[PDB]
Amino acid sequence: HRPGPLKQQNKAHKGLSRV
Amino acid sequence: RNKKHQKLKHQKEAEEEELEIPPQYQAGGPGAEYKAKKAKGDVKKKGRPDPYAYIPLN
Amino acid sequence: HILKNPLIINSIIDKAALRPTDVVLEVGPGTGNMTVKLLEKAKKVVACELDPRLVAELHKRVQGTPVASKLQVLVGDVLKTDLPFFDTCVANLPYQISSPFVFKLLLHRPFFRCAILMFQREFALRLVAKPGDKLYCRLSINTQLLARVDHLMKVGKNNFRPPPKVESSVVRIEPKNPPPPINFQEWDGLVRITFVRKNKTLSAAFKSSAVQQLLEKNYRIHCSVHNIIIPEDFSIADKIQQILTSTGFSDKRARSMDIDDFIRLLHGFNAEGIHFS
Amino acid sequence: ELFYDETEARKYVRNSRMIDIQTRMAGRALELLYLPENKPCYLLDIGCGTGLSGSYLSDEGHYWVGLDISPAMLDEAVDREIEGDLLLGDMGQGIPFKPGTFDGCISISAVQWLCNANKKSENPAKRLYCFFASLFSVLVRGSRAVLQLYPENSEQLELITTQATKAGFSGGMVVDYPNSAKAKKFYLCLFSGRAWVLEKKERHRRQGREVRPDTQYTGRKRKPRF
RNA sequence: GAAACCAAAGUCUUUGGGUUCCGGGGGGAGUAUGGUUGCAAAGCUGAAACUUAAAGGAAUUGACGGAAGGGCACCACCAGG
RNA sequence: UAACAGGUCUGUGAUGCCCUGUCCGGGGCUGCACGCGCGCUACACUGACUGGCUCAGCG
RNA sequence: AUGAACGAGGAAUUCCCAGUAAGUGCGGGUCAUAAGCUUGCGUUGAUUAAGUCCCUGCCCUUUGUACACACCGCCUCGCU
Repeated sequence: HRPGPLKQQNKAHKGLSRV
Repeated sequence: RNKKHQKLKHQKEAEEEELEIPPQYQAGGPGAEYKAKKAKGDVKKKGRPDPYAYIPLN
Repeated sequence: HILKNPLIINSIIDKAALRPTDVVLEVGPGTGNMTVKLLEKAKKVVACELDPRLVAELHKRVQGTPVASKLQVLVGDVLKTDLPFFDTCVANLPYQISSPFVFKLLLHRPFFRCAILMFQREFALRLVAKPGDKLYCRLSINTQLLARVDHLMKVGKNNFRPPPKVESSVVRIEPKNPPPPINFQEWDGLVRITFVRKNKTLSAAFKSSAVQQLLEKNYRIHCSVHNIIIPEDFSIADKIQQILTSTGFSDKRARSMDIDDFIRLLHGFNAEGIHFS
Repeated sequence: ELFYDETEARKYVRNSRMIDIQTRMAGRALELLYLPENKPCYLLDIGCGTGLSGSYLSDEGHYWVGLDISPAMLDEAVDREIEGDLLLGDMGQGIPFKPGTFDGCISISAVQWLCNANKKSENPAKRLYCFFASLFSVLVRGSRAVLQLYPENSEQLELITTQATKAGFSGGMVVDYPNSAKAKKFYLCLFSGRAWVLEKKERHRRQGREVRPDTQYTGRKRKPRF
C-alpha cells in the first residue's frame, strides 16, 4: 500500500623503478 | 445461503483471532486437510489420526 | 532470547572442559536445552532464574528424567543472591546486567575453574581490549588484572529466539588463583578517578575538586591514624601534582595506560599516604 | 446458579443423551492431558455438577475435587454417591487451594459462563483473569488443564484466550470435528509451561504498443551459443 | 525549468562580459597507504584491486479489508409489561 | 387503413436439439434415544368446586 | 376408576406505548367427523417512557492519516 500525503516521511539529507 | 453464512462466520472468527494476535504481542509477549469435497461431513484419514485442529496460544 | 541451536551449545559444553564431578552454576537457563545437556554432563547443575514460570518450565522439562535430582534451581535475581560453590559457570546473560555480574564472578569465593559467558559484541570486544584500542575501558583493565580472558567464537543470532539487537559472542574467563596482591577497592577507586575523562591527562584528572575532596578525606584519616601534624598552608592538590610529576604520569593520558603503569601509580600514591578506598 | 434447583437437577439426572455426551467429553478431556498411565493423579473438577465427569475420573482410579455454585448439583452429586470431594464456590472469586496442589485440571462446559457482564459490580474480563490466575496458582508446576466449551461467537473465544495468555498459561485450543455441527467441541488445552520476457511483454502492453502474441515459444533458447 | 518553481534558477543549440572553486553511474571508501598540522581528540590531502546494472530527482493518480462523523428503526437500545 | 409481447387452428422447412405408464389389495404419511423452534394447559389462596345473577361484536 | 412430572424455571433473547400488552371467550377459510393453523371480532382492562446510538440492522458524508501491506534494521552451526 502507498502512504498518502498525510503520512509523515521526511526528505533525506544528502551528504618499481624501470631498472 | 446458509453455506455462505457458515463461510463468513468462520472467516469472522479467523479474522477476529488474527486481530487478537497484535495486541497480544504488544501488551504481553484449521482442519483444511480434513475437508470433504463431495459433501459436508468428516471422513477419516489413514496417515493422520482422528480429525482435529490445533491453534497454539501465544 | 532463547538459544535453540544444539551444536553451538555442544561447542560451549565441549570447550568449557567439563568433568563428571564438577558443579556447574548456570545463569539464564532458557527453555532447557543446555540445562538438560549439563545434567547429562555434570554432577550438579545450579540454574539461576528470576522468573517463577521459567523455573516451572525447566522443572517440567527435567521431570521424569534420571538427572532430575541433580538439578538445583535458585529463584531470584542473581546479582543480589549469594552464589554457592561451583566448579564451572555457564551463562546466557542480558546486556543490562553484564558488567557488575562479571565483577561478582571476579569476587566470588572460593575460586572456580572456568566460566563461559554469552556477551554482546560491544561488551565482548571491550572485555579483551589491549591498551591503545578505542574500546579500552575500566572493564578491560580490571578484568585483565584480576583474571585471564579469551574471546572464543563469534555467534550468529539466528540461534536465538527472538534474535537479539547486536551480534553475540562467547567469552572464556578464569580468575587468577592466587590473585595479584592488589587491593581491588583501592585499584577500582583509582581507576574510577582516572577514567572520569579518559582522554584527559592525569594532572587535569586530579585537579578536579571532587577528587581533592575524597583525597582530603582519606589523607585526614591517614593523619588521624598515624598522628601526623598537618601544616596550615598544606595544599593537597600541590602534593598530588608534585607526586604525579615525580612518577612521570603527569603528561600521560588514561586511555594509553597499561596495568603496570597503574600499579606503579598506586604504589607511589600508597607510599605517599594517599589512598582511594 | 438459580437454574439448577431441585427440578432442573432432577431433569439433569434424567437425561440419557446429556449423560452420554458428558461422559464423552469427560473421556476426551481425560485423554487430552498427558498424565502418566498407572500413576493415580490428583485432579480439579470444574463444572462437576452431578459429578458425571467426576464419576468417570473415579472410574479410572483418579482422585478429584469438584467445584460448583449451585446447591442442587452438589446435592444430587452426593445422592449419586460419588467418591470424590465437593466444594461449593465460584471460580471467578478464586480457587482456594495452595500452590503445587493439583496434578491436573478438567473443566467441563464451565468456561463460557463468565464471558458476559450480568451485574453492575461484575466484569467479565477481570473475572476471567482472576479465574485463570487462580488456575495457574493452584495447579502444580508442570501440570495440564483441559477446558471444554461451546463458543457462541468469537468474542468469548478472544476474551478467554487473552485472559488465559495474560495469566501465564501456555498452550492452545483443539477443536473436535471442526467441520461437523453435532460433534464440534472446543478444548482449550493449557499448561504452566522466460518469466523475464513475459514481464517485458506485459510492460510493453501497458505502454500501449503493438506486441507479438504470447505463445508456447515465448522464452525459448534457440541453440547453444559458442 | 524534468517538475517543485525562479524577476533569477532569465537575457542558452538563435550556444562567448570577467574570473575563482569544483562533479563525471552505484559501491569499495573518506577505507588502506604516504605526507602534514595538533599536547591529545582529531583536522587537511587521499587511492587501487575488486564488485555491480543500476543509483537518483519531480509530479498526477483509480480501487483498497478498513477508520471517523451523523441520521433512522422496540423485526435496535434504557426503564418496564 | 393499422396492431396482436392475449392468442387460437391437423399446414408448410428431407427445420435445431434430448431419449427409444395404467389399474387392483394392503401398509406408511414422524413411527422416537435426541439437538434444533414456534403453540395449549397449569405449576394454586389475585385460587379451585358448586349455585345464582348479569353484559357484546365481526361474521 | 388412577392423579405422573409440574414448587416460577442462569444466561439465546421474542413482541410491545392506549382501549395497547395481557386475561377472556366467539366467527370465516381448510372440513362424510376431528381439533389445530391462520385470520379477525367483541368484554375486563394494566406498568414504564415522550428518551438514546451502548449493541444490532439499514441509509448518508469525509477519508485511504489508524491497524495491516509497504520502508529500513536485525536477520542457523559444526571436519577435511
